Amino acid sequence: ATLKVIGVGGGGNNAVNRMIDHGMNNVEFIAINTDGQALNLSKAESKIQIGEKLTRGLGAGANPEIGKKAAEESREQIEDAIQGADMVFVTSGMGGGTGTGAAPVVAKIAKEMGALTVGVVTRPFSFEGRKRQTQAAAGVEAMKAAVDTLIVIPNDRLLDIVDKSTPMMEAFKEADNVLRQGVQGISDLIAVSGEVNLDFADVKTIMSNQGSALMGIGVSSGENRAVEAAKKAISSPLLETSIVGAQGVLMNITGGESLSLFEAQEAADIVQDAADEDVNMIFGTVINPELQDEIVVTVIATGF
Ligand SMILES: Nc1nc2c(ncn2[C@@H]2O[C@H](COP(=O)(O)OP(=O)(O)O)[C@@H](O)[C@H]2O)c(=O)[nH]1
Ligand SMILES: NC(=O)c1c(F)ccc(OCc2nc3cc(Cl)cnc3s2)c1F
Ligand SMILES: [Ca+2]
Repeated sequence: ATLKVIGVGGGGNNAVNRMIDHGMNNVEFIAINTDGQALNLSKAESKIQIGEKLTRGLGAGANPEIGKKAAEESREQIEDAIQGADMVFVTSGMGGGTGTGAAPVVAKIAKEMGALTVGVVTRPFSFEGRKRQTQAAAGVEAMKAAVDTLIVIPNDRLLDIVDKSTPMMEAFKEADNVLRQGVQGISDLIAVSGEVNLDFADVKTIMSNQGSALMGIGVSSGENRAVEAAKKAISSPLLETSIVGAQGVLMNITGGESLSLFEAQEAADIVQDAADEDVNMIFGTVINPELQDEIVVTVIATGF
C-alpha cells in the first residue's frame, strides 16, 4: 500500500517540509504550489508547479478561483505524480488563493484515481479577518465534498495551547503532528502483522466515503496506563471534530508482553463511551516485547 503526502499552497508545503525534516520513511512527498519561489525551496522530492500560465510563478493573491483554475490547468501533471497511490494525504491551509482553490481539486483527482483520500486542513486565525475565514469555509466545504475523510485544524486552537512567549513556529509543529502521527500510524499498521491484526482494508472500511474524521494517539505507562493512553488518543485541544458522536472506530493497542485483556477492555470502553454512540469498532492489538512498560493507543474515528 502506497501512501503519498501532498501539501498544496504555502502552509501545506511548509507542513511537507517539516514532516520531511522529521524523517518520514516509506512515504512519498509531493509539493504543489503556484508560487515557484517557495516550491524551489521545497525538500519534497516530487515538485509540481501549478498555474504557471495563470500566475507567472507567483501565488494566487488570496483569490481561490486562481488556485482552483491553476490546478485544473495542470490536471495531467497532478495525475502523474499521484499515480500508483493507494492512499493520499492532502494537506493545506484554507483561506489563501492556492490551497482553498487547488487543494479540493487535488483531492478530487486523487479519489478519481481510486486512492483513499484524506485531507488535513487548517482554518485561519480569527485575527486574519472575517473575509479570509469565509473563503476558508468555502474551501473546507469543497474539501469535504472531494475527500473520503476530513480533519479540520482551526489555527485558533493553537492559542489554547501556548503561553504568551511560545514561538509561532513551535505552535505550528504542534499542528504538524496531527497529520504526521496519522500517516506514521497508518504506516505501522500496514507494515506489521499484529496478534489481532488490522490492515489497509480495515483502514479503507473506516475512512472511505465518510465525512469528518478524528485521528489520535496516546502514550502512557504506570498504573492507569490503558485508560490514560486512551484518554490522550481522543483528546482534542487542536481538533474541530471531537470524538463525541462517532459511529465507527478503528482502534489499536500496542504494548509489551504484560498487556492484559482487562486493560484493553478499559481502553476500548473509554472510547466507545466518549463517542457516546453505538460505535461499530474494528479492534486490533500489537505485542511489541521491546515496549516493556509503555502502552500506545491509537484511534481513527469517523461516522458522525
Ligand atoms: N497552522 C499553519 N497554518 C498556516 C501555515 N502557513 C499558512 N497557514 C494558514 O493558511 C492560510 C493560507 O495561507 P497559505 O497556505 O500560505 O496561502 P496559499 O499558499 O495561497 O494557500 C493562512 O491564512 C494561514 O492561516 C503554517 O505553517 N501552519
Ligand atoms: N493490529 C495491527 O495490525 C496493528 C499493528 F501491527 C501496528 C500498529 C497498529 O496501529 C498503528 C496506528 N497508529 C495510529 C495513529 C493515529 Cl494518529 C491513528 N491511527 C493509528 S493506527 C495496528 F493496528
Ligand atoms: Ca498489519
